[PDB]
Amino acid sequence: AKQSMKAREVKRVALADKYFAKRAELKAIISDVNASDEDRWNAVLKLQTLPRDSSPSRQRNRCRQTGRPHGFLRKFGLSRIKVREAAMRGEIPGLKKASW
Amino acid sequence: NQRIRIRLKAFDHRLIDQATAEIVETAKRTGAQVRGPIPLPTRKERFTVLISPHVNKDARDQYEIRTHLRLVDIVEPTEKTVDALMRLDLAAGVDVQISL
Amino acid sequence: ARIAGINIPDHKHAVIALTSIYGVGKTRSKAILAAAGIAEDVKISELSEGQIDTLRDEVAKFVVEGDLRREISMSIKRLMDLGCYRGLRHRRGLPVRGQRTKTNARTRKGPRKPI
Amino acid sequence: PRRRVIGQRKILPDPKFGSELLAKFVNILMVDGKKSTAESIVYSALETLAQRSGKSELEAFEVALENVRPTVEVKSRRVGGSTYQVPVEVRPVRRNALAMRWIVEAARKRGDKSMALRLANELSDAAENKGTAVKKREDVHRMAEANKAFA
Amino acid sequence: PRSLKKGPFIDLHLLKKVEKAVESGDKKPLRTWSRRSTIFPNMIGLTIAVHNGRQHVPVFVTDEMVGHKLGEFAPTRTYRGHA
Amino acid sequence: NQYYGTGRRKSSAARVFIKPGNGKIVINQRSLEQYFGRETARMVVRQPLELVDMVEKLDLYITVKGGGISGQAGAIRHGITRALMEYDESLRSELRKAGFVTRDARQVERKKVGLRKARRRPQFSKR
Amino acid sequence: GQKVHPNGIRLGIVKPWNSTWFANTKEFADNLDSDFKVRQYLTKELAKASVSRIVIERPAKSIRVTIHTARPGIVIGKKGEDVEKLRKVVADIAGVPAQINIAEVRKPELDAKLVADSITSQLERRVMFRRAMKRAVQNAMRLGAKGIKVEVSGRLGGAEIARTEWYREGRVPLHTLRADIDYNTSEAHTTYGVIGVKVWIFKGEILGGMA
Amino acid sequence: VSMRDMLKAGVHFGHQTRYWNPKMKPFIFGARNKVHIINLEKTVPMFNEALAELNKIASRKGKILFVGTKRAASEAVKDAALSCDQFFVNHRWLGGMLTNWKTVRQSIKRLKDLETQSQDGTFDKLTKKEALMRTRELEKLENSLGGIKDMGGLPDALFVIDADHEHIAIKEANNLGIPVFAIVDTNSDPDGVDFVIPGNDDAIRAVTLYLGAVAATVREGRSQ
RNA sequence: CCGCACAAGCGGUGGAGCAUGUGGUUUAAUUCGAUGCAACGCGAAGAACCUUACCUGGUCUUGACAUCCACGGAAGUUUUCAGAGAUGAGAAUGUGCCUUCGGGAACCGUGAGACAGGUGCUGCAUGGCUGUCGUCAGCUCGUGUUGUGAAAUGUUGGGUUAAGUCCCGCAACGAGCGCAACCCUUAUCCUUUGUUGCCAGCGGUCCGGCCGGGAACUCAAAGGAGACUGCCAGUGAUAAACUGGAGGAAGGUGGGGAUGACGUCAAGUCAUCAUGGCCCUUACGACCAGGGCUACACACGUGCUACAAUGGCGCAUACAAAGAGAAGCGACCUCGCGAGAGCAAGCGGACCUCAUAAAGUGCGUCGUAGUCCGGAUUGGAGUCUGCAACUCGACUCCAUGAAGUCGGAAUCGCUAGUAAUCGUGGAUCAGAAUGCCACGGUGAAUACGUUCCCGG
Ligand SMILES: [Mg+2]
Ligand SMILES: [Mg+2]
Ligand SMILES: [Mg+2]
Ligand SMILES: [Mg+2]
Ligand SMILES: [Mg+2]
Ligand SMILES: [Mg+2]
Ligand SMILES: [Mg+2]
Ligand SMILES: [Mg+2]
Ligand SMILES: [Mg+2]
Ligand SMILES: [Mg+2]
Ligand SMILES: [Mg+2]
Ligand SMILES: [Mg+2]
Ligand SMILES: [Mg+2]
Ligand SMILES: [Mg+2]
Ligand SMILES: [Mg+2]
Ligand SMILES: [Mg+2]
Ligand SMILES: [Mg+2]
Ligand SMILES: [Mg+2]
Ligand SMILES: [Mg+2]
Ligand SMILES: [Mg+2]
Ligand SMILES: [Mg+2]
Ligand SMILES: [Mg+2]
Ligand SMILES: [Mg+2]
Ligand SMILES: [Mg+2]
Ligand SMILES: [Mg+2]
Ligand SMILES: [Mg+2]
Ligand SMILES: [Mg+2]
Ligand SMILES: [Mg+2]
Ligand SMILES: [Mg+2]
Ligand SMILES: [Mg+2]
Ligand SMILES: [Mg+2]
Ligand SMILES: [Mg+2]
Ligand SMILES: [Mg+2]
Ligand SMILES: [Mg+2]
Ligand SMILES: [Mg+2]
Ligand SMILES: [Mg+2]
Ligand SMILES: [Mg+2]
Ligand SMILES: [Mg+2]
Ligand SMILES: [Mg+2]
Ligand SMILES: [Mg+2]
Ligand SMILES: [Mg+2]
Ligand SMILES: [Mg+2]
Ligand SMILES: [Mg+2]
Ligand SMILES: [Mg+2]
Ligand SMILES: [Mg+2]
Ligand SMILES: [Mg+2]
Ligand SMILES: [Mg+2]
Ligand SMILES: [Mg+2]
Ligand SMILES: [Mg+2]
Ligand SMILES: [Mg+2]
Ligand SMILES: [Mg+2]
Ligand SMILES: [Zn+2]
Repeated sequence: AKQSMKAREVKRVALADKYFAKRAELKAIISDVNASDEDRWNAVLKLQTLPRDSSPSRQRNRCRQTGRPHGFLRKFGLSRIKVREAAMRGEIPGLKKASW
Repeated sequence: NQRIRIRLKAFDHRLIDQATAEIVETAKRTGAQVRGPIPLPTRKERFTVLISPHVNKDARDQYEIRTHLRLVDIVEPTEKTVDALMRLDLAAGVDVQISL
Repeated sequence: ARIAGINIPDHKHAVIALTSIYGVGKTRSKAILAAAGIAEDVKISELSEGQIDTLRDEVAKFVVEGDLRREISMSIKRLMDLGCYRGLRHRRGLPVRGQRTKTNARTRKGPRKPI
Repeated sequence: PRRRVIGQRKILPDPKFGSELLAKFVNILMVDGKKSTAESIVYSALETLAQRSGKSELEAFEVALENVRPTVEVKSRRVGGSTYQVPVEVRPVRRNALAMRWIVEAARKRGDKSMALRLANELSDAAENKGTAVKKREDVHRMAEANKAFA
Repeated sequence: PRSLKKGPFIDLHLLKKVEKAVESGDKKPLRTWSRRSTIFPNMIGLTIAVHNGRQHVPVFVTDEMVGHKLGEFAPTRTYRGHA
Repeated sequence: NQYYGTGRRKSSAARVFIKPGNGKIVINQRSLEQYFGRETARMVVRQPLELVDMVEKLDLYITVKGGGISGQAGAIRHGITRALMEYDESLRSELRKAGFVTRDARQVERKKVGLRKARRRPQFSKR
Repeated sequence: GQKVHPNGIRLGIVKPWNSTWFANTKEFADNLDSDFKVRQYLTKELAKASVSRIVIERPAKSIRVTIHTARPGIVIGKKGEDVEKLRKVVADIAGVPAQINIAEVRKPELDAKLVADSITSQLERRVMFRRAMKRAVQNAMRLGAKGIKVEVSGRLGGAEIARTEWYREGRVPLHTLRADIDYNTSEAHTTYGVIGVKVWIFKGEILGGMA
Repeated sequence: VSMRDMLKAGVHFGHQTRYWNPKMKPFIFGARNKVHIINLEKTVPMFNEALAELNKIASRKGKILFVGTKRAASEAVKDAALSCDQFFVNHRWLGGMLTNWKTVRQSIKRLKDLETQSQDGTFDKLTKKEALMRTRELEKLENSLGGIKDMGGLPDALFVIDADHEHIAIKEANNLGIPVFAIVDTNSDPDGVDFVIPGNDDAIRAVTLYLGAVAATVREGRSQ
């Protein structure tokens, strides 16, 4: 992927770290079963002012070696292509062709 | 109390077997009685990825990681045995959890 | 008998016969019978007029038949003249809940028309 | 089957009457792998024929079988590059198979608001040689007799 | 449908724009991109230019439109028919 | 005085313990009519004792795990066969000739890539 | 058609892994990235040190890198300086205490990675490919390889139409899993693009499997 | 061998007058019952001359190849070589065995490797099916090359039974200059045999008499 | 002469509704690619934003990402205003490191260039990777021989095999790559170890393997044993082999996988990556908001649900396997008709959770009807995830109750635990499966044959 895409990914994964606690407590206030309506309303209005990139659901798992956004595997952090070419080289511990 | 329970995980059974063998050997030469390694069910984590970089999907391969478990219970540990264990560095491929 | 209007329930089991009436479904029918105290499997025949009258009075709780049809027509018209997107798709006779129209939209577009 | 001819797979005898014939029958009207669903229809439609249609259910099965069995069947085979409807003889076991396969197809069109009722009705009617099932056998025979010119 | 617990959603900038408008009664179209905001009762009688992605459609707000999203009254796709 | 046999069918394991007695059968702490709703399963379970003509001379304590009721009935039949031939040891020819020591190894075939099911293939799109 | 990667299909049969550590899902992708970066840096450093392979064994509190190389004096250096230097920087990227071990491929003419890089280094000095292939093959066969297969793929000699040319001596049974097939792939970025080089070397069948 | 010794064995017997070769006229006594009769008077000096050359070759460490592929006579040809410690071909002759010595040497090496491997071990390491398959391959090689496993190099002399049947062998020998000693029936072409013995070859008893005399003469040469 | 190629069978597709992909058309854009078999539930193992490459508009110019230098400041941290946001303007703090007191480091800002950047073109410049013929049985070579020689022989012939498998024959003898075997898994047994798994014999049981205990059995997972035409009979050329039989859990490569020869298609991919060349560089690079990839007269492919009594509905009650889980799976309990909510145990897991399998069986009902079949579509009202469900999510509840009464020509899959049918799980993933990948339950019919079609 383009270098700018990887830069976007690292920026998003860093911005979602310096806002995790504030976002957590704001979301706690909003979805509180018993809370003041005005306090819940202000939590809702404050949750928007944070950078939109600070929400963990805007990150996209990209392959670490290339940045491929499709075919990613969490167990390895690599797309289906790099997983295979590392596996065949014996680079992934324990991985091995399967038959049964 | 006086009871140790160690669990060994590996990706190769030919390594975990010798790990267990030497651990019970050490625990035995101090006179502690141990349950010989209990083979717990091995986990087979299966992945299936597309060999073709583009267009083909029917063509794909299947990899597998088999993690092997062993359990060793030491029922009456002499306090020399507890430290005599930690003087055992197992092969890099093995993971040890020691509960008491 | 005319429990909810001109339409008449069949002589079959009461729960099914009540469903035949517009605005009444199998759930509503079970609720109507429970309030009346009538069982679900008794037929409309073998049922006394007082019983059928309490059936009518329980049916009167819900909006059924014409008073409901008019209500659903008005709900549709509200959207249609409100100018909202869903009203637009109502007026063009296309799926209004986001289904695809590249294909499989026949129950709203109707039969296929060649070129 | 081009090099070695395996032939039909062997089947276990019917559990209730220890008869392969009836076992093949339940296998031939079983739908979607529903063995018990089919044999619960079979055994009822045979019990009903036991008490009223005849004296014995298992023997009534045969008296309906040979009452619908065909003998000469046109198996269209081009001998030398011409469409020839050559008539050939059916083997005994394939004869029983064709017979039961036709009787189940007859019971399917019966209706009668049940499945046991249909099977009983048509198995009887065929045992008397007056069933929707026997007509297909005599039509096989009609088509065999028409095409005698190719022997 | 947004949860009743959460309550109706509205973009903060649009809320403040609408307050500042309904205060002085500018009655001037509000150039907004917030198609995802709900129409609140205090927006009745305003004209809001909602972005359709190429331009700003002037939606004049009535009370029937309360409880609806701004984006619902602005069409995004253009279909004049195949023929 | 207790004879044991293990029987496996279609991923079902059945431990069978046979002893001289009334002829009662108990499968997983339940009678034969309670455990198997079908009748074909019942006659499968009873086939060996029928064949060897020892139906009232043995009490059967059976437990079975895995598979389905039809598969379990086959596993119980294989276990009973083994326990019988471990009891008398001359019944082996009679049981084998009846095919009860077959231990049929048919098992479910795995699904394969590019196939909807093993030996099943997507439609060819007319060409 | 296409062949299975001959090293990958023998993993755990006769070939061992290049990485030997256990990790759960939380640390697995991290460890893979760290191994990747370690290998990348070590290749970029010892390109001229004729490294053959890099195996990586991670104890719970540390990392250990073994470097199978052909000229150990170059990489160990004068008084073990550069190697020690290496340790520092790999301990920097693995973010964990490190340790470097050096192993010598006594016969560089029988290790597929070194043969491949030799051929590509010659192809980048404009040695004609047929000479490189033939002399690699016979140098391997001299030293007791049961069989060797070399294959150069690409615009050979700069020709506009690319073509693959291979050459095999002796016996290279690829379908036998019992066999000890050492296979590695290299590539030369010549003035006209990439030329691929694959090389299989058969050292005889292994009995007793891994042992 | 004396003329009486041959005649009782039937050495004079031959093929039918219908089936003879032109160059054999000098060696043919005549015909009886449409059967060619071989003249023992011609045969006895030529057989003695062949024995004298074979004894001389044997005395100087001569390796002798007894050759015969007759189904019935194959065991006798093998036995004669075994008695005098020599090499033989009793199974069907392989084309270019002498000319393609290298390929035959590779086959001999493969036979030696398989037998050595079975004695050494590793059959247990091989799968039981593989070990049985290796034994079958060893047996097939042992039947085909058992006689010449220990020949080491190209032989110094050849003894051939029914030279017409084994014509490829004699063509090879002449191409190599290796001398040919052969029992030549009337139907054979005698050009390829440098020391030609005209006599029956079909009868096992006649072949045994020639083989026994040659084996004893070779043994006398070894004893010196 | 072989192959689900046909025949013999069983079930489909083609008709209906919907899901999905493609063409076409439309559009500001509907991003790019894949196109007879061998593209069309394909790249994509998961487009609301992000992804995102596309369009509209707003913005930047050594730059979002790298090194180099110079200048100025620790870095970081808290809040205000303007703006859709990008950004712009501001307000609230430091002193850790050696300090040869010079300064350098971590970082941030700024200026100038060398450069960065490109999912820009070419897969007819390429590497790598893949499809396909085809898991078809072939493709070759050394030496010998034959021929004036191109070449041939081996590799053909007789048989026989799944097989260039094997034997005999034969100027061929051998070998290499294939074939088979070595690998995984499945079926039987034995040895070893017994918890979190097991409960036969026992003691009590709150009747729960629960608790003393037991190591037998199931099971777990490591090491072994076993099948080889080995044994017998017949056929066959005293051959290979074939047919049958015994024994045996297994019988004739037992079942299934992995494994894809030399090559073919200038096949696919420059958009994973890498890469020769060309091209852009205050723009074809970069940032942001909103829209689009989801359009809709239509055509095609692949699927799902059906059209029903072998069934629908209600009630009661059985029997699985394989998996996943730490920002995770989340019990019990309470609240809610329900999706769910609250509270909160346990579990990095043979322990805890996901998680009750469903077809099945028993009882009752329905009575062949556009129905108590079917569930499309639409209305009203909700729950959850998420900054955010208008375009454009899933799900629940109430109501609505289309087409459909088994589908023309034509065409597809399948030879056994297979087809058919029934559920369960996983990857991707905040959420979003009728796809894909896997798992078990129930469980067939038929194969006379090799004339024809199809490919070798
Ligand atoms: Mg790049
Ligand atoms: Mg996402
Ligand atoms: Mg687990
Ligand atoms: Mg409803
Ligand atoms: Mg949708
Ligand atoms: Mg709604
Ligand atoms: Mg299945
Ligand atoms: Mg057909
Ligand atoms: Mg259509
Ligand atoms: Mg259709
Ligand atoms: Mg288009
Ligand atoms: Mg497209
Ligand atoms: Mg597909
Ligand atoms: Mg612009
Ligand atoms: Mg503002
Ligand atoms: Mg400075
Ligand atoms: Mg600057
Ligand atoms: Mg550049
Ligand atoms: Mg190409
Ligand atoms: Mg193209
Ligand atoms: Mg094959
Ligand atoms: Mg052939
Ligand atoms: Mg050929
Ligand atoms: Mg040739
Ligand atoms: Mg042949
Ligand atoms: Mg071969
Ligand atoms: Mg030949
Ligand atoms: Mg007790
Ligand atoms: Mg034990
Ligand atoms: Mg084992
Ligand atoms: Mg075998
Ligand atoms: Mg014979
Ligand atoms: Mg038998
Ligand atoms: Mg047999
Ligand atoms: Mg096998
Ligand atoms: Mg193979
Ligand atoms: Mg492949
Ligand atoms: Mg092309
Ligand atoms: Mg392109
Ligand atoms: Mg641009
Ligand atoms: Mg955007
Ligand atoms: Mg799309
Ligand atoms: Mg219904
Ligand atoms: Mg999951
Ligand atoms: Mg409740
Ligand atoms: Mg679940
Ligand atoms: Mg039921
Ligand atoms: Mg109609
Ligand atoms: Mg399914
Ligand atoms: Mg998800
Ligand atoms: Mg043809
Ligand atoms: Zn002769």
